[PDB]
Amino acid sequence: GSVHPDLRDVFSKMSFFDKIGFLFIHAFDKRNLWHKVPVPIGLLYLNTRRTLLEKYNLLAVGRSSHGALFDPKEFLYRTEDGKYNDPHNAEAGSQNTFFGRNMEPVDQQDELMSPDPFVVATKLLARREYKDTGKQFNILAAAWIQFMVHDWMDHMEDTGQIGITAPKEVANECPLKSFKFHPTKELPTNSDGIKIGHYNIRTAWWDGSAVYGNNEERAEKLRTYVDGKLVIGDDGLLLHKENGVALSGDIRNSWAGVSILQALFVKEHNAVCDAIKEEHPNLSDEELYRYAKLVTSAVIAKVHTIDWTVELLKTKTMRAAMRANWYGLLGKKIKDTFGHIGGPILGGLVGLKKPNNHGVPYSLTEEFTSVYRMHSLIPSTLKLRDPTGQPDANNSPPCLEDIDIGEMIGLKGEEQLSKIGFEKQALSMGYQACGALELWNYPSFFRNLIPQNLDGTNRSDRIDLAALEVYRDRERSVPRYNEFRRRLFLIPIKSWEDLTSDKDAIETIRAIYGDDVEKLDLLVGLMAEKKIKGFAISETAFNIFILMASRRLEADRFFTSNFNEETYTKKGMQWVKTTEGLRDVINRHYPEITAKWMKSSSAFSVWDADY
Ligand code: HEM
Ligand SMILES: CCCCCCCCCCO[C@@H]1O[C@H](CO)[C@@H](O[C@H]2O[C@H](CO)[C@@H](O)[C@H](O)[C@H]2O)[C@H](O)[C@H]1O
Ligand SMILES: [Ca+2]
Ligand SMILES: [Cl-]
Ligand SMILES: [Cl-]
Ligand SMILES: [Cl-]
Ligand SMILES: [Cl-]
Ligand code: NA
Ligand code: NA
Repeated sequence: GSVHPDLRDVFSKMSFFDKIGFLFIHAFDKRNLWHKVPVPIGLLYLNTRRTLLEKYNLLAVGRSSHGALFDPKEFLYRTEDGKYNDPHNAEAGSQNTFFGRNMEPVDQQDELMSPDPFVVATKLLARREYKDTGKQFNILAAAWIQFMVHDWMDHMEDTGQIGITAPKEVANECPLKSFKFHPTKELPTNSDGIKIGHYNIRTAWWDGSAVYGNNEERAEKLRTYVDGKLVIGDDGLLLHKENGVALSGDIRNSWAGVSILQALFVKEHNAVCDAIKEEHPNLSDEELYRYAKLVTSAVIAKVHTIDWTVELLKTKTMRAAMRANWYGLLGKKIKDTFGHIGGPILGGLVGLKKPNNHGVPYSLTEEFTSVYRMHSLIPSTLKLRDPTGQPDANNSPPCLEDIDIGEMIGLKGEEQLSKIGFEKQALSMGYQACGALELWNYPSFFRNLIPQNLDGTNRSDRIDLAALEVYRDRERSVPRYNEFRRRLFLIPIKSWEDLTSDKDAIETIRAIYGDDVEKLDLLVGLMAEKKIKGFAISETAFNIFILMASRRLEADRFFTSNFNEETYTKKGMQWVKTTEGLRDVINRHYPEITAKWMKSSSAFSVWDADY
């Protein structure tokens, strides 16, 4: 028996060339070796795994043929709703389009409540001893990833409501004894393959929509209509409407941490507007907006790719891998001087002569949503520090007060932030570790949370988010943990002890799920899975990232065929090329806290990290 019994069927159907790739990665996987080898072999492994996933784990939802026809040269900018990127598909990546899938759906209609979402939430997710990431990853990094989800994906809801009630066995430990919510909207695909789909009400393109808006009706509200600029308050914080809702791109179900990143990137955009106007004085407001949006959205993609992900996956192999996606294996020096050389590996995904969607129209997917459910990253309390205080017993800015992060959330949080200010919020977030993605680390304020409508206003029905998330994965027919692994050519668990060596986790899991490893929910598995050294996430989630993070760059005209001076302006392109991370953005606008307190290379590391 060479191949794992559960992957023999798919192996036997593979082409000769896919068989070779499978056997290569599987040789490492059977011995858990890919991340224990030197960088060059690790990269070969990752590229081989990626190619396999691109072939087997991109599934269209909704008819792929047709699509409105247009001239790409009449759309050399990022449209407000994300349309007109893909020359062969004007709708691809735009607002209100189907989520794709990475795997065939698994119907769970008869087990939507098995085991009970409140039991799962209470016994497995609810924060006990707080666990953080040490120096590796800070609260800016937790905020960053939510800021990105607001740039990426949100499921259209059904107008009706349903409700669930905590069973007597755990009701006493539940902050809410029941709650209502809207089911995920189901739309018929009218297609041969998958029959039911869900809509993404955000643009799937990496287009800065968290700052710019998800369509034209939204985007117009945020612009000054002078020099291409966006509105911002004199304190350097977002403006607010009279109902308390923030004036930015996507402000739904947010907190203060996201609000400061949005405000920071408003200033980034406006500073790009200044720089470009300087080189091209006769540009209109509209032209300046378009160029600055291209630059700023590219800056965001870049920061996420070669800074955030690099600190999230803190290994030599992943630094090399992520930099290779952006700059190419030939490296930054060659890329910057001589442009893109060779194919996707040597020159990188960015600056490819043509976009490549690998035969399947661009979309974000149901499973991409699932693996990005990282609410346990939010700490329980924020230690506020003094930007001009005397350095304490360490060389840290001194602590002024602990504040409960539940007070920093939603409309109330916008009010609290208006009293704290940017520098204090940012510095304090920089100097504190975020939470680890482990069992028993889901914040209690999420279990008693006020959700918001599309317009940012509060809903009167609070939710238990831990419980809801477990419900959403089942509701949307995402395979449960073990099958999820199988579909990605990963070795499934046979017993609980294959998942984790923590005895209490094993015992708690057994009492809820029995010994049926097929019943284990995805979210529970992703949090519980024993982690690769340096990895803040599970290997399982990482596999979706391998595929989809590449896809977000490779499928986009504006990171590929139109990643050039003609589309971005010369100054615009130079701005992207000379920005390497969030540090560079924070330094541009807030050089004094950066000089005084940012000691780490990356602004995503706890700011006194020694590297
Ligand atoms: C204060 C912090 C946060 C709040 C208040 C918040 C709130 C929410 C709410 C209300 C939902 C909708 C649940 C539903 O109706 O199904 C949601 C979904 C989600 N959140 Fe958060 N969240 C926070 C932080 C984060 C962070 C740090 C991440 C990191 C990746 C994240 C990722 C997601 C994802 C992936 C979804 C599912 C979205 C979808 O269905 O398309 N959130 N969040
Ligand atoms: C310089 C090097 C020269 C290169 C020569 C390469 C020749 C082989 C390339 C494709 O390999 C074949 O691909 C088929 C799939 O397209 C496989 O069918 C397999 O899978 C099919 C299902 O996909 C089943 O119908 C078949 O029974 C099953 O054998 C078949 O096994 C495999 O050998
Ligand atoms: Ca977007
Ligand atoms: Cl490099
Ligand atoms: Cl190449
Ligand atoms: Cl990613
Ligand atoms: Cl660059
Ligand atoms: Na194992
Ligand atoms: Na350095």
